[PDB]
Amino acid sequence: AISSCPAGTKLNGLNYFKNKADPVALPDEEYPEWLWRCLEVQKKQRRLAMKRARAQEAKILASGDLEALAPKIPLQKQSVNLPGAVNGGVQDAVLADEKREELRKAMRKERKAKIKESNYLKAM
Amino acid sequence: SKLGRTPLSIPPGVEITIGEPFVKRDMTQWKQQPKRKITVQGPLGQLEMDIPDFIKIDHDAEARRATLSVANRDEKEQREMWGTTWAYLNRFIMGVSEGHTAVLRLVGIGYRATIDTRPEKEEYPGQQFVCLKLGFSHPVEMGVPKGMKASTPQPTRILLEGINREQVMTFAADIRRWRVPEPYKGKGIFVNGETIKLKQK
Amino acid sequence: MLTRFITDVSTRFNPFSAKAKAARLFLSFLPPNARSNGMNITTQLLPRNSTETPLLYVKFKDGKEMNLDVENMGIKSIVEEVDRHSRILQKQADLNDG
Amino acid sequence: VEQVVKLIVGAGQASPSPPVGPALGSKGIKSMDFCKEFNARTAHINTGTPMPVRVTVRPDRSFHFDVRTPHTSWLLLNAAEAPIGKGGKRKGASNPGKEVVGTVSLKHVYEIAKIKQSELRLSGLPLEGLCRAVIYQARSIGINVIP
Amino acid sequence: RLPDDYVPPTQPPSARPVDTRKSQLLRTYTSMLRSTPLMLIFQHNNLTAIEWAAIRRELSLALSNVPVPEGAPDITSKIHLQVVRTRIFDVALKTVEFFDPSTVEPTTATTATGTKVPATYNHDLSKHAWKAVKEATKNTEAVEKTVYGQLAPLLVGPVAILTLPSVSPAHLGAALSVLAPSPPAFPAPSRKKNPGYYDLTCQSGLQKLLLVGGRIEGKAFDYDGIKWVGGIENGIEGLRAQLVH
Amino acid sequence: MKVHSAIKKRCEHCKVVRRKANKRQNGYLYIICPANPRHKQRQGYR
RNA sequence: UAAGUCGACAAGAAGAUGGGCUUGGAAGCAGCCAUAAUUUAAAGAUCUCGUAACAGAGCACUUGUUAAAUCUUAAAAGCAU
Ligand SMILES: [Mg+2]
Ligand SMILES: [Zn+2]
Repeated sequence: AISSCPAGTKLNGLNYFKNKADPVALPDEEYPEWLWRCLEVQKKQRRLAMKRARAQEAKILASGDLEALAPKIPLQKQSVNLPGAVNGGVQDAVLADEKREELRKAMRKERKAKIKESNYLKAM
Repeated sequence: SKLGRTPLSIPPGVEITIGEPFVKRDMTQWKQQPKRKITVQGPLGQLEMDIPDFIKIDHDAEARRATLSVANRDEKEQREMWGTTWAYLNRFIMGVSEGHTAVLRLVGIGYRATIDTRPEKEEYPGQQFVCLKLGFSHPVEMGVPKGMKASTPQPTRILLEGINREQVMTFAADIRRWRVPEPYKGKGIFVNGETIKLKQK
Repeated sequence: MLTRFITDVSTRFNPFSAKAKAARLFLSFLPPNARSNGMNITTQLLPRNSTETPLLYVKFKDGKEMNLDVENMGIKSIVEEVDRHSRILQKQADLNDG
Repeated sequence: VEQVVKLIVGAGQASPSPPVGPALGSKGIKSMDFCKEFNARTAHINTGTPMPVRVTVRPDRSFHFDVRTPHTSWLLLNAAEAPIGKGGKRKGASNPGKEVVGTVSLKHVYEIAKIKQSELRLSGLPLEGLCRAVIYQARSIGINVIP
Repeated sequence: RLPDDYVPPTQPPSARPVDTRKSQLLRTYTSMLRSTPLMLIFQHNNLTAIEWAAIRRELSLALSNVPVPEGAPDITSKIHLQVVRTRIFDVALKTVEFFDPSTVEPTTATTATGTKVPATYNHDLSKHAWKAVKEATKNTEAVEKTVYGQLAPLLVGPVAILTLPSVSPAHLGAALSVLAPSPPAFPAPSRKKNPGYYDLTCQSGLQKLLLVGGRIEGKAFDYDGIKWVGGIENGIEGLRAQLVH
Repeated sequence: MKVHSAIKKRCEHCKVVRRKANKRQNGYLYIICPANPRHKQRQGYR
């Protein structure tokens, strides 16, 4: 019951074939599970912030130790060996093979900013 | 230099003869620098040159190779001539065995070229004179330097051949100097696949 | 390297043989559309147990067929000979064209 | 070289016409041959539906074309119940950052990805990442997603 | 304030810059040589984008028809035909073999607070690892005896590596027949059932790929040897036959 | 040719060279460009 | 910077997708709005050309070959042009 369209919702304008009818909304449970997780990528007034925002962040921060204010280097600049071990097993193989793809997206994002930056410095 | 370190592969038939340091007395100068006369003989002919003395040649007659080296890489004078002396020897070896060639293409309506003999202007017995009709009111005729063979497979195509690249490419530049390629119709004399970007209209 | 004048190439070598390294590089220099243009290519891979002398076959559009050893001459030397014969054909075409 | 042309045509509307005539009639290939040939390829699509085509012209004017599924932008707009703009065609948002033309649920997107997977050249990509590429275009046309 | 001697915990002293893709990519292959028991070596010859997608398309379609009766995880997507960097990948084998983390001694490390904490630098990108592979590679004839030396002649020019999370001969038959079919041992898919295989783009891409060699559990394997591995139906059945005796 | 006091490269093919320098004169700094002949520049007078 | 720096050369530089709007036409590239994604060895809803509009040639970027054992790149300062 997490979807807005109940079982039977007629999908308007999705059947380009002539000898066919528009698709019909199938049950919610029958739908795959990844569909319910692919939506993770979607992302005076200033005075009220300093009076409240500036004070609350400093409280949760607890600037007494240097571990909370640590650099926190992004994954695209680290050097610690990934979770790879010899003859670790299938459970470790897939897990090791998942981080190699995680670092992939990290480097992929670095190129966008650089490629977008180089193009900006040439079209002043 | 990264070209001087590269050994010079001497193909079969070529013979390199390295002379010894000498100094030709010049009354106008107080101290001449020693040089080395290098003779490169082979099937097509024989070329010569005088290299500075600071350049050392390790003539390896066993494996048919000769590597060049200077006495000091920190000197600008020795670094420059190191690569230049290598480039000239390369042309000599590959020029006395295979030979150097140059092709000239004559574009333009009414442009022709024929090889004839002009005994009245022969700089030496049997000199070939390339006759060029390039639209001028007078006939253009140039004598090939001693050591070059000029031919025209077609009226609009000249073929120069010689063992010295500097002499071959320099004579082709004298011919092209009569009609330089124009950007409006491509008319001119193109040397070795030279091209010109035409205009819109 | 000029591959336009090359009709077909037939190379036979062993993968684990250190002398066949130059042969592998030669296969990569060929452009992608070499097959669409009509150039036929055949590659024979030898077993690892027994290693036979690597063979490199080259043929131009003028009937010339070249055969060179992959051991003595390195990749820098094989590219040389293929360019020499392929260059004279480029000039030969211009002389007889137009 | 073998040039390629891009043109959008109707389902069964194959005849000398701006989308067809000047698209390939100037190159040299037989136009009428393509019209009568496109009808056989498209004989089960509703009359008037847009149909992208990638026609390839080999040397000697021997043409061959591979039919392609309808545009995704046309499917989203046609599936988002957007208001038909000028000329009888649904239009997207002029300012996707502010304006909103429609809202499509995640379940609707799942069906839009399957129809697009019918293409062979696009059948290898997983369907898990294919639904995110279409959601990536909704932000460019001003269509929000509701779970 | 962070002191000068303080070093991030997730960024120990590396032998070379870590931001560059050279060392960042080396760390990837290092873990791939340990996480992937079965690895096949290929050679791509100027394959176009459309051709690459077509080649990887038949794999996803072919590898999806393999059964999973033993209940193992759905190993049907982690198999990728990834193109690697021959130069950097050549050093990966050196490190995994000529470097042992146990040969490193712990040293005091200063945190953000300044307290001395003992730490050990065992990352493959460390200065100790860089010194081990070099001194180990100094000897030439001795390296030819190891598994690395047996695979060094293959890491020449462009090379593509296929990664399989586990040693499953069933998946090998579905991949070895789409990438390097060798009938009758591994016949190619039929035309009446897999028309996508015999396409204008796919057919022109498979001819550019060549199975130069393969690596299994850190052991060199020849082309003819991979047929013996893939020839086996399943690994568990091979062990049961030896038990009947 | 445009004679300036501040010669600058106007594209990727422009090259800075010092020509006409011999035993009698010091020469001038040129901006030679094979692509566009409008990028030709010189620094100094005779 | 031998984990091949620098330079050159060879190939690649994708797909959803002619983004939406505008316009006689706007397909990366007149202009306006947006520019979380996806898949890759890598690939900006696009940096310079090109087209009436497509097509097409380059760049960012990616792999390979050649090859340096005091030899990469940039800045500042000193004296010169
Ligand atoms: Mg637009
Ligand atoms: Zn310029």
